[PDB]
Amino acid sequence: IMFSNKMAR
Amino acid sequence: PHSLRYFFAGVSEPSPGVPQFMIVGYVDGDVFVRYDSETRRMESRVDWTSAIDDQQYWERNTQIAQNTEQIFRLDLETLRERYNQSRGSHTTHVMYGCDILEDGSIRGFEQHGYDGKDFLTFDKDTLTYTAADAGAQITKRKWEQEGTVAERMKYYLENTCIEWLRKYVSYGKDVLERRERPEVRVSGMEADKILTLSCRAHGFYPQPISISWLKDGMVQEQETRRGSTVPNSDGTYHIWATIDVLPGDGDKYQCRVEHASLPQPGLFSW
Amino acid sequence: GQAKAAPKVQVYSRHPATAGTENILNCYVEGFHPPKIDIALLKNGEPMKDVKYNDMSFGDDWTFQRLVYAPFTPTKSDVYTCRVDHEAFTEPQSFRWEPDF
Repeated sequence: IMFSNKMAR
Repeated sequence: PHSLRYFFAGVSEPSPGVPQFMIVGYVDGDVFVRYDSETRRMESRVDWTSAIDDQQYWERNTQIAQNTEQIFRLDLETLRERYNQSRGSHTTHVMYGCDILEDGSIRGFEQHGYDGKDFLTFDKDTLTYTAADAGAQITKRKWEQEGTVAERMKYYLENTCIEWLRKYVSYGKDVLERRERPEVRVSGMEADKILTLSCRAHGFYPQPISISWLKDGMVQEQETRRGSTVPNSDGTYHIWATIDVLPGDGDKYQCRVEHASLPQPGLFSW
Repeated sequence: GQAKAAPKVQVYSRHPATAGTENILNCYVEGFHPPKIDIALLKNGEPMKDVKYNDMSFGDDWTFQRLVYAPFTPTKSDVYTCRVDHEAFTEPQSFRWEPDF
């Protein structure tokens, strides 16, 4: 499963 | 080994055959999911995913994909300005995932790219990001100051990722563990007093393979070259290898193919 | 600014080829950046029929890759090429399938 939501750069 | 990997790419503007945003997921090197930008949904790309039976699995992946699509649009605008770049088709990339090695040990990866270059690399064992340039440092500081970015990723890579990888390897076992033996052809062509022998292996699965040459039954590395492994349309693979030999000596050489489909490495002659 | 990486190309048949025998012709294009690219399969300099373009992927050096393929029935007189145009090439490049029978 994908990681739930990386932060914006 | 086993591996789960997710690859994300964004481009400022589309072009023929190139969507603005894409996600592809791989288990043990084989695609298993992909984002459809038109329907905005994560979709299966291999039939064994029907065994993923958890409720809302697809909806949850689709929600993450749609959120990430919006974030990628923001990142492209942010980084164009941070690097004082002209407008144009810029790119941005993320890859992350996990490995289970032969001894059961694990590895985890999270790497960020911008415009075809390294941007940030995660070290889960020290909970820090390595920045490739001063511009990437600004994001490093933002994320390390938020204070939970590294911790949440390390937990995902060491727990969630590994748990799902073990499930996918079990669901996909009959596809992932199948063995296809290559059809191997050795050929030769002479030019400038040199006979180049080519050994081509067609249609092997799985992907790992090793090709070497024997001269009168002995290993011969002199004047050998090889291509990168490349895919066929059916998910099997292809590779070539060559050796330069004296004209007249072609019968002395054998191609030696090490592959999981061959319990003993196979030998082939022209 | 943006990294420019030229395509690397291989042209190969799905099966070991036999003159007059239906097969599949593959053109695998990899290692390029940015993703914008034009790939064409040609038979004696003319566009081939029934060409399929798989979706693009990319590797951890941030370069992209794509398989392009088509059924074909090679003969000893026909010439098959993969033509690739990309901004990291100074000129469009043609890659010839080696007829290995």
